[PDB]
Amino acid sequence: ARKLVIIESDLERAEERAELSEGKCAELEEELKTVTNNLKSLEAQAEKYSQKEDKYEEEIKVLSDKLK
Amino acid sequence: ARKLVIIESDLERAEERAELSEGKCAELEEELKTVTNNLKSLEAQAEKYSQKEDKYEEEIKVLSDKLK
Amino acid sequence: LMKILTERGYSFVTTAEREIVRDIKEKLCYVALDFENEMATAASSSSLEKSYELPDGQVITIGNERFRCPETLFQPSFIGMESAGIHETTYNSIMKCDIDIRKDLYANNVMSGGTTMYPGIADRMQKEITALAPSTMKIKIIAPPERKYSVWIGGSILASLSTFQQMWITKQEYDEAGPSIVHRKCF
Amino acid sequence: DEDETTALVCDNGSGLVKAGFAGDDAPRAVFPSIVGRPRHQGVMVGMGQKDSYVGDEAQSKRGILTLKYPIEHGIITNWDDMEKIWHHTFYNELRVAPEEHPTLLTEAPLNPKANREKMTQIMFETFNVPAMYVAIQAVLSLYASGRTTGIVLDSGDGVTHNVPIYEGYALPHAIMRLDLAGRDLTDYLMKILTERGYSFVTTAEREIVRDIKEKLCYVALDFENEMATAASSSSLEKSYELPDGQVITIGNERFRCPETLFQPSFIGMESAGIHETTYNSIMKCDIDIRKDLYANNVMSGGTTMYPGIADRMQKEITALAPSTMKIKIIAPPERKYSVWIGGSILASLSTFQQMWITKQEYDEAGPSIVHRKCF
Amino acid sequence: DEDETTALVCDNGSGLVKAGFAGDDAPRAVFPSIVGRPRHQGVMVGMGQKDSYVGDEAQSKRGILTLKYPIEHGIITNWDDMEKIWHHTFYNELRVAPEEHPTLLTEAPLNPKANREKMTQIMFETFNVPAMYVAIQAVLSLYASGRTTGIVLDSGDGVTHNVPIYEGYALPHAIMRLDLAGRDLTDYLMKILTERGYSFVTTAEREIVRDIKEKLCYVALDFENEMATAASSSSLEKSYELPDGQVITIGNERFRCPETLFQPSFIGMESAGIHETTYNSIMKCDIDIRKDLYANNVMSGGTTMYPGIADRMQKEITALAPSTMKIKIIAPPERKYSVWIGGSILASLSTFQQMWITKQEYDEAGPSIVHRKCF
Ligand SMILES: Nc1ncnc2c1ncn2[C@@H]1O[C@H](COP(=O)(O)OP(=O)(O)O)[C@@H](O)[C@H]1O
Ligand SMILES: Nc1ncnc2c1ncn2[C@@H]1O[C@H](COP(=O)(O)OP(=O)(O)O)[C@@H](O)[C@H]1O
Ligand SMILES: [Ca+2]
Ligand SMILES: [Ca+2]
Repeated sequence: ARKLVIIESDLERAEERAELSEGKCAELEEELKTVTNNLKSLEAQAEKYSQKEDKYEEEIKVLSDKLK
Repeated sequence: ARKLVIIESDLERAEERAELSEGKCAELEEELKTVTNNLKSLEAQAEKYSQKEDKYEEEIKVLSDKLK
Repeated sequence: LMKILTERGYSFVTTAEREIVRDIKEKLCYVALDFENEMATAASSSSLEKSYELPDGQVITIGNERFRCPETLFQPSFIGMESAGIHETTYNSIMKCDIDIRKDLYANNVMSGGTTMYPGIADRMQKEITALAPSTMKIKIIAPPERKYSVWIGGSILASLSTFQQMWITKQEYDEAGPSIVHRKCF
Repeated sequence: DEDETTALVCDNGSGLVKAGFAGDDAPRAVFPSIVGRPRHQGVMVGMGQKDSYVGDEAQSKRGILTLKYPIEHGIITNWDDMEKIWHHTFYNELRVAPEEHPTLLTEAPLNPKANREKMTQIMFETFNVPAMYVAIQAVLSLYASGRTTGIVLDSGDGVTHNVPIYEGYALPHAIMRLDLAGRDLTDYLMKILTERGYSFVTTAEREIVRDIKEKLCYVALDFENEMATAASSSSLEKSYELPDGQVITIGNERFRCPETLFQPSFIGMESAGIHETTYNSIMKCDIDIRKDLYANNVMSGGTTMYPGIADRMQKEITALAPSTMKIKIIAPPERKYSVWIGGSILASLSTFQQMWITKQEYDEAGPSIVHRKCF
Repeated sequence: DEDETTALVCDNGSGLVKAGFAGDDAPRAVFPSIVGRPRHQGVMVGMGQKDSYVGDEAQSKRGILTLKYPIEHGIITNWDDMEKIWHHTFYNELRVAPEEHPTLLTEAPLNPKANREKMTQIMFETFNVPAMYVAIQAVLSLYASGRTTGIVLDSGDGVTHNVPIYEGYALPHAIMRLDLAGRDLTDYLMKILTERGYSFVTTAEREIVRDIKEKLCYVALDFENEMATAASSSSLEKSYELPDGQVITIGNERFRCPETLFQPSFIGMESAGIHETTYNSIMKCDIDIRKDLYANNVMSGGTTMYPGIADRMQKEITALAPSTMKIKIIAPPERKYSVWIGGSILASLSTFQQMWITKQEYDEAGPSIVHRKCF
């Protein structure tokens, strides 16, 4: 009867840490998808900013020549 | 005595589900650590690129005036 | 107990039998995880009442009596004391120390004593602490399955140490510094 | 190692103790120059506390420690504690005996004369050093970056130094010293933090202020235009989960404190900004020697790592400076270790022999040997 | 009263709510800033308890009350209970409608920004205040004592503030804030009292600790010389019959606790003593401005009423301070109401018009009107 309590109590500990872990893991998994999307989005913008400032580099150069 | 056998059948189920979750949870956390590292990295570059174009446009504006 | 026992045609009056209250207490009485959800469960006469034949001969079907009294532990408001719960006082002691010294304290919590033997004593702490405590690192409480004799196991330690010589009081030391020898060397 | 014999490189400041083995390009074991005791009385028995808690062991656990820093930019509050800082350097991390390999330390420009003789006393008489020199902070980095003609402004947490070294050191003054860096920014935060229900009270957690600072805090390009932007809660506040557990949405807090750098008027000092003092040093030199100084500006130190540090200089300088030639500032993307890269240089030079102090040289010219040969 | 119209003076802290009528020199109805409910459930029917028990009515009967203080030095644990503290102030004791007379409150130096806007919300939107200002604690007392050139250290039970105000406020920092006063001394006693078979457990009786404290407890001039004196049972123990009936022979208990004031190391805080922080603020100002600061020192607050408070300062200061000119500390024999006497000043000034906030001014500049005009 006592041994039953020991194992039954472990079941409560196991069930508790299981639902808690899965609950946060699911929340984390969903969050990663949002962060990953933000990464892809920001990376895309950075690419547009990089190619733009580079276009100004060749633009400011040719203008400097015409000015000279 | 019979209940002592049944109680054990439910224990192993919660333990595995907790371990399986912990395995992926740790992987997601590690992945997040890598993504967030590049996130702020790209953000820093994006801010830098934004600073460059601002200075370029400012200089180009001056070059145009001197050209005229 | 004897106070609240009066409502159930029971009353351990004198001190002699009062001592027995403790005996039965440490073999069945447990702590409620949440009094609210266990209030409706009272209707279900299954997890509450349990036949306990008093050695002499007088059955006591303790059920709601089990998790009503221990509630006083976390709620000292049931006996006219403003003393905050054992999880509030914990904050009071932590907030005094440095800021960069909490992350390691939560990692390991030493809960000892025979009072930490009842069912539902450690799991409850991990529910109330996390609330008014930092939520980022992992929190684990170390409650030795037999944490009552923790003091004695530690007593065996200091009892075999020689460095302990620079702590105890020698016969002559008392006569050389009067009766205040205790609070003159120790602290 | 069947190559040579007796060689090593070192460098200390108000942040990290940069050091390594013989003939290295980069440091090997950097650690915070901290040291404290126990405000907690360290379980007195779970060891006779002592060892103030210096090194990684100290930086790991801050709570027990009352981090009391010894060398605040120039002034050494106490030398007795310095004894067991170098006892941790050569013996624990470096794993070499100081009674064998030379040592190349750094010199805080214009350091009290009495200090030099005191240091030498700790090495020669106690740690027995038959060869060592204490080079002058900035000049070292010059030869590393590959510049012979530029103006150096090397500073991190210690003291700000405007060293116009492009063809000669030790000559007209044209140099400045300003106790306004690192720890100044580390202590000022807790003050202004009070208005946001935050307060890093003691010194132990004060050290963390610097940790978070170097990962987000930036400098405002123009405070006026960014004042109205405050309404737009997007570029300001950012969720920073404190390791323990207490979010801090730093936003306007990021570009408010750094403003003190260019405006020392926020801490009761008439000291002019780092771009004014630059003029003060340039106006002293000849007239026909400025056009080349503006062409290249050596901005070094960990203080020159924050966002918006170089671009701001090119805005304020051009104003009160000649406007004809092109102006470019050379700020090495990693300009903190510029001193160490330069340390590796002088560490492998043989001409350096006519600089350091030999064991016997000290006894032949008394304690004044330092200021009798060096300068 | 056929004189003027709409005028009043007020002041609150962590001890008493100092307030009076229009154009007064001294307060009229001071009362403890307390407030609690019923740990006894107040005969639930011998009234629907409610009214937490604030004011003289509360201080009279402590037993039934669970005195839970709202504003602990800076932080307000809860604003909801503050609602029915001011509802007791203007209406019961002052006997005047807040929708008529202005109000002059005090400002805890460096108070959270979010708090100012919250307070204004309670007055303007609810209690309808067409004119009011919240002056800054210390600066007020300066004009009362008749000093224009001194350093003020005003503090009682709230928070310690070193305000070097002798020719300008709001400038370099040179100010400090320390949560170590009043309630800190009120809570620390019960701890050490345990060793003498005494223990003021709950908060209700904790308040009494302060009552007896301010009638006997004194500060030790030198703990070393008074340690041997302990043998002489004459200057230590003194029969104090507790009103109820329980003698307490306080002796060494008197000068043990106050020692924490000068030694904050007894409660785990690296905060330096009030005489060290004084240096910290003086060393920031110019060099040729100290000789006049030492000449006169404004020590105010009820904390500066205990025996042996001024003489001790003249012992520790002279040590780490310039020793040439004369040094004198001005501690008004009744320096607690220094803030109120100064409150009466600003309350009768018309220049004060260019400080307070008018009804319309709030709607014309939103809730930020406070930090847009004031500072
Ligand atoms: N990338 C970085 N960004 C911001 N701060 C940095 C960076 N790298 C180093 N630091 C900081 O610079 C300081 C060390 O700079 P350093 O020039 O070596 O100082 P010192 O010479 O006064 O010892 C430390 O406070 C460190 O945290
Ligand atoms: N003569 C006195 N001796 C000792 N304590 C006093 C004396 N007069 C007032 N006090 C105490 O000083 C405190 C009020 O000081 P005060 O400076 O007004 O505080 P606060 O500004 O924090 O409200 C109260 O605790 C009061 O009992
Ligand atoms: Ca340095
Ligand atoms: Ca106050």
